[PDB]
Amino acid sequence: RPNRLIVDEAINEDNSVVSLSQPKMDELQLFRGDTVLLKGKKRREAVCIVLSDDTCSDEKIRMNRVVRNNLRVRLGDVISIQPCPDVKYGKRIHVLPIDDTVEGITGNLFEVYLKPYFLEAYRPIRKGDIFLVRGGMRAVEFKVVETDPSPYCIVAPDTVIHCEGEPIKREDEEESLNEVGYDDIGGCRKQLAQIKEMVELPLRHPALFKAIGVKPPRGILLYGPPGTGKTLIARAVANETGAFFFLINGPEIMSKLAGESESNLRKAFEEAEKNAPAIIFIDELDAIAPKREKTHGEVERRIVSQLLTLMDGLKQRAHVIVMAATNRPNSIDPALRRFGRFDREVDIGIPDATGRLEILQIHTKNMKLADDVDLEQVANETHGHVGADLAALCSEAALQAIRKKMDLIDLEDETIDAEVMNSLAVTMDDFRWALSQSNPSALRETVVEVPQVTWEDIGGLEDVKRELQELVQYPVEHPDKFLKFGMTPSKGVLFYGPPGCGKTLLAKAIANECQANFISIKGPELLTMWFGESEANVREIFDKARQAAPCVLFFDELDSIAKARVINQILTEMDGMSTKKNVFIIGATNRPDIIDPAILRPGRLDQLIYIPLPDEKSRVAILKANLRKSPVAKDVDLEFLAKMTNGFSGADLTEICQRACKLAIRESIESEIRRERERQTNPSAMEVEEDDPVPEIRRDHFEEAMRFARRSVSDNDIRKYEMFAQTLQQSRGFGSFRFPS
Amino acid sequence: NGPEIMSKLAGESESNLRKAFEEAEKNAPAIIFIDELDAIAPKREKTHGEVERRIVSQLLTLMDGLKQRAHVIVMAATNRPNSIDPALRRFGRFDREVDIGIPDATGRLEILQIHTKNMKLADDVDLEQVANETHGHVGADLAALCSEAALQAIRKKMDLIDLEDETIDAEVMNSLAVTMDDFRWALSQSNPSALRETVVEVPQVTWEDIGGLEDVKRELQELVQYPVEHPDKFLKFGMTPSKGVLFYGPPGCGKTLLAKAIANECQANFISIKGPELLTMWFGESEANVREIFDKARQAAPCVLFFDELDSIAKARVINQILTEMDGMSTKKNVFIIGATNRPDIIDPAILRPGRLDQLIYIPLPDEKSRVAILKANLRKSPVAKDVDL
Amino acid sequence: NGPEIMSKLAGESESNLRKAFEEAEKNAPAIIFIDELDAIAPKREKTHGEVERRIVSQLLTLMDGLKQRAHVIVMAATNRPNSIDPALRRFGRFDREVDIGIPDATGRLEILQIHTKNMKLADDVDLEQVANET
Repeated sequence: RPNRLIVDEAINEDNSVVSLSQPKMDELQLFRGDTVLLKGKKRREAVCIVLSDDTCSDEKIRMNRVVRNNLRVRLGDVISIQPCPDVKYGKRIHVLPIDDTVEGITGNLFEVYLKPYFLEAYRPIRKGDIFLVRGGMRAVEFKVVETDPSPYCIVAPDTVIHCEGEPIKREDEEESLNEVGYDDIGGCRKQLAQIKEMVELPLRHPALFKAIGVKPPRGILLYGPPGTGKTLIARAVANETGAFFFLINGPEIMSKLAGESESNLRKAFEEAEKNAPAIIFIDELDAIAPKREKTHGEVERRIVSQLLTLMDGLKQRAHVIVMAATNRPNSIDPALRRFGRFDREVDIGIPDATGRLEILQIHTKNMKLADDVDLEQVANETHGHVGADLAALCSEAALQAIRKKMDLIDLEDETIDAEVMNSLAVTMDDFRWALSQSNPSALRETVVEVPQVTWEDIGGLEDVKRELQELVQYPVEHPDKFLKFGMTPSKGVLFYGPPGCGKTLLAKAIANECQANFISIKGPELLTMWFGESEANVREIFDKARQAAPCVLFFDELDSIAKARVINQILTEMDGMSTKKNVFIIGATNRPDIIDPAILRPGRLDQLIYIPLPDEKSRVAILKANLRKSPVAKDVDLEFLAKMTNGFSGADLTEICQRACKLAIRESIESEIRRERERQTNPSAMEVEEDDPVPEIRRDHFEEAMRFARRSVSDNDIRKYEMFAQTLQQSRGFGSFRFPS
Repeated sequence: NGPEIMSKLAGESESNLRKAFEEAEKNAPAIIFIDELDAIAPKREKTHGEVERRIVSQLLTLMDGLKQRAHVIVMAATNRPNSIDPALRRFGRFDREVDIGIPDATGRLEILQIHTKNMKLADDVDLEQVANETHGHVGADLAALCSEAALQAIRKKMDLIDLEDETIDAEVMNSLAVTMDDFRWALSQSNPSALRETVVEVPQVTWEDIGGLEDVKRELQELVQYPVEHPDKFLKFGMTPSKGVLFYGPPGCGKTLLAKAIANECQANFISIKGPELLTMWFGESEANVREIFDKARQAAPCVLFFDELDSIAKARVINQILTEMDGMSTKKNVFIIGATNRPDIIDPAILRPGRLDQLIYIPLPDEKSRVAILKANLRKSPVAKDVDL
Repeated sequence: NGPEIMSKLAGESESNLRKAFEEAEKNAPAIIFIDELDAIAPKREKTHGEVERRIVSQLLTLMDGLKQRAHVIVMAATNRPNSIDPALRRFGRFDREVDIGIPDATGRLEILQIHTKNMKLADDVDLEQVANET
């Protein structure tokens, strides 16, 4: 579609002028004296007269700076140009000096800055246009805020003046830059795409959506842990299109008196239908509508009923949707989770590591940075922070970088010199100081992301890998062929084996191969439910996984609650879970005989995969996996470590590499305690050649650390699990028969 | 409306209810409907303030102040009929009670036939296919399912319906029809169903799903078929019927698949509560929470409520409540209680006392002419080569 | 003061808090101090009436309605930081938290050096002796 063109630099000084190309004249049919609208970023536009020149390229417009800034476009971004035949003369655009280069002149300046500048051009000026006028070494920009014609105006010199107000400072610009775009959000990208598909496609097209018969959503809960900018995503979804925003703050409508708060909610809902198809956002919905237990007085119940009535009294013709944001979607009064009021529900949870990059890219935008700083390094580090925690992290790093310069920035420096204000950049160890020493993270809860441990982290075990492929890979990667002959899929296996053979490290591997989501609740997170008698508190971790349907929720030592229940609730939700969703439940254990036989009943956990001790071609993979970080000398052999440690568990040779690491750190601090202990310390023959005694683990560090190796599992327990494998059937019967001819 | 008369101020809501009742006698023999009655009349535990009790008393007075000459009836709709203030479940106020429960599979067809009325459909779409699929949705869930299928069909065409197409061309507005895999996408990948509770419908497993066992079949005919299909001949010589047997046998010999078969033959209704749904009552000490599943079955009187591994609550109670309602249940209703177990010796001997569970039918392992029927039953879906012998 | 704004009548205490916050922006970049915050904002269990919840919501709104251009910070002081309504421990309202705990022995010296400033002392008195003691 020949509408959008790239923008490059210009030479000319004339203003409200856009450059079109001369080889393409007959498609547009507009001559020189026609007014046009120019589409810019973040849904803000400007108007111009055209210039037809040859100095522009074929797809590139040469335009001046102030309308490049009113469209908010920079080098590479692509803008649109369109004709607008509604050009007309107007009365009293409201100019206002928004610059500090007025130099304290007041009164009528408009006889030398306005009237000779606008004429003999038919200058089109839109509301919010930021054109400047320079006169007498005074570059004052006149941003109009009140235009009686619509949308733009042509200034007449016969227009009477109205300029009694006072020129103001940069705050009116600061309440217009927070008409934010999609770029100001990270860490919730897939959910932003989902909520965009839920909201904007009704909002941008309200005609064919009602004409087809698809229902617009009437309520979207933005639930999730606090501080991740749940209101910022509502302002983003609003201001990216022609949507009106309205922010019903939570406790602000509870701060009012009795009876008047219902009038506040009625005014808030009436101002939605006053404006366009709009969007109202009610943050902290639990403060005005908690669960019915925490409703002591009657005024909260009256306000909750008023909100329910105002929600149900909506129209399909109103085209206004409502959003809210709590922490956990069981913490709302469940009367308003019914149909027609709040049906859809999206989880802007905690961001993952790759989503944690851009959320501090947007916070380190306006700061000077060093070279040693690596945002990927702090990305894979701090796995458990939220976006406001990262803002506090950046703020504390800035304070640490200021604090390390206060030895020469003294208090006697009253008028502060601007040398530090353009020559200070935060470096890497300041980030490490602000991250490790300070900022306790505000996060404990479950996490949902794909894992990253590949299949070559535990090599071998090809039978277990092939079985897990047939049980997890195929009902996701090939859903149609399962309905060819209609075999219903299974719903999860039960791993069992000795402690520390890579049970969890294998259960994450199929999630990493399928690119499926993965939660992980453990034993201690399990039995704290029934130590506190929260037996009916697994429904939320089940439908958390159902919210991210390609998932594998992984229990861990689920026989630990059989130390004598919550098995009965974990079973009734396993049966209540439908099978079309591909969520699988793989649990692991260490004593598979103490487990409840009802959970091994066919229908909920059928297969019993036995993870043995790691074999020869696997222990070379585990030693090649734990040695990813630490450098190893090339003469250090690991294949010789394979056929020397036969019956060692996987959790045991992860210790002997931590033992050889600990021994090499002992040799390094041993060297650094005698390097500075120089007697007859001559300043001559300086340390331009460093010692560097142990830049990697040597062979004798391994040969000394190997002498403290110890097998954790005995021979009596591997013999116990083999006896459990034969207590299990594994074709306990005939075998090797054939069919008659 | 329910919360709309609770959104008003104090005292004026009683005037709203008085205006609402007076406008009934203003017009013809009429019908007033009060949705979400629990919001204005919850159980007496959840009445903290006094204004709710005044409104509840006002509703009770306006209900009892009706006339037989007024010819106006009142309706209300809650979720569960124990969640109302039981003062207004008395006589003269709310006597009758009907259960518009979750629809079955054959009732699920027309409820999306009415939702796909104004849409263009393809040929690969089969409403019977989505009918026997999604057994646990409600009608608003199916409206959301149809809406999400329409959104999926729009979303698969946005590669050529671009944002630069400002004035939208009407070509898609008369040439787009949702097809089968869009319904499968909206059903399987999305729409978590808003339903867990019990279900009431006739089953569909016939008698040839477990062939043979003719002695057990003949006994179940004499114990279930005859007090329904021939109620008058039982009063000829006046033998009182029994009230249910106790199946017992090895795990997985088609106990439940047999207990559904007599329900399918009698065309009687069938609920099914299981072991884990049983012992979660007394893990939470909800021992007096079986009255509702008994009179749920009494609401659908030709029914066979089927327990399953009812010795699982004998892992050490709710047996005492399940017994006192079994004795309290009248015998003119033909509701039978057939329970199954795997360890019939650990069971409580009070439940085998003659009067509540008398017969003890022993389901053995399936014999020769039955295993051919089970392999001819599990192979209904998947195609099998003709040279494969069963 | 904490209980002083709870000693007022209903409705007028919110006007007291609004006056207190408005007098901050009346003056310079300032600092308001609310001692005994649990008396006006306890945990949600110990909120029987509705007036405490209205006052807590008023404080939350006045806290969130601040500006980066106002340059006024707020301080509070309770005994244990679980004894406050955890709605106001969120981000943007009360993020940082410092522990002025019990002083140690070497910190116990100067805290009675400032109390024995205006008294005549003998020679046998040893403040280090009462420092490592008590």
